[PDB]
Formats: sequence, C-alpha cells, structure tokens
Amino acid sequence: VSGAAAAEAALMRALYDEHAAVLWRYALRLTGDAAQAEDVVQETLLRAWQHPEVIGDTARPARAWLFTVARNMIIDERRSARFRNV
Amino acid sequence: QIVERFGFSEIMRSTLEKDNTVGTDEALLDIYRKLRPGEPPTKESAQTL
DNA sequence: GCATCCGTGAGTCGA
DNA sequence: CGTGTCAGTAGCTGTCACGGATGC
Repeated sequence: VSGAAAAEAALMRALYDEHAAVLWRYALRLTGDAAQAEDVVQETLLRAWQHPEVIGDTARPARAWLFTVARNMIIDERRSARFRNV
Repeated sequence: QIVERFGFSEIMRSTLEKDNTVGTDEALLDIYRKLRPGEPPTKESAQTL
C-alpha cells in the first residue's frame, strides 16, 4: 500500500539521523572542504538507498560500509581533473 | 559538593540556582549536543569525548 | 517594550 | 568497477567604535 512506500522514506530519514553527521566529519577530514564533504555525504547515502542489502540487516553495522564508500569516492576525486587544475 | 566548594561567594550560589538542568548524565548530554550537534547523544559517547 | 548581536568601517604610492 | 568488524576539521579571540535591526 501507500504506507509501504512511506516506510522506505522513514527508513532513509532514520539512517540520515543516525549517520549523516558522522560521515560528514569523516569526509571533512579526508578532504578539508566542507562543501565537498556535503557532496560526499549526499552521494554515499544515495548509494545506500540504491542498495537494499546494506539497509536490510540492522544487526550489522552499515556505518562501516558508508565510510568505505566515502573513502573510495574521495580517492576517486583525487585524480587527473583535480591533479591539473586544483 | 559544588555548594561546599563555592559557598563563600554569592555569585556561584546564583550560578547554581539559575542553572537549567541538573544531573550527571544530563549536563553531559547537554555538552554533547552543544559540542557535536546532529548526532545521537549517548551517555558514553559524551563520556568518551 | 529593551538588552543582544550582527554588520559596517578603519591613509596613499613604491621597486 | 565494488565498496561493508574500531574507523570522526584545523583552527582559534590578541581589533573596536557605532548604530540599528533582531530577538527573550
């Protein structure tokens, strides 16, 4: 029903309230730019929404998966396009 | 013990009277929510930092 | 109705 | 491309006069 579709939004908002700020701090240390940390956070939680396998098990820490995804994103930003211009 | 230590001055009495929250596990979470906002405040998560 | 706090300004010219 | 046990800024206040919108 429609409540089944609203439950997914409630679940995303819950994982937001529990992981967004900590992931922002982590990305902020790895990059040093807060405006970049916000982008990393948005993209990481977007990939979290696209993977129901990470949001299914609550007895397993999804925070570590979030940190790993953010780390890979940040190291991908650190290549050629930044290399020349930054 | 706070009244025991800072009793010789009336400004500290007024400080402890005008205080908002009381409790060892309460002011700790207050400091947590004013220091690292946007995070779930656990007694031990603040006891750690 | 007023204390708080925010935002504004703070010389000119040099190799 | 896939990602999955702790995993969490640097820096910093050593400016100030002044006016008026903002706020308990």
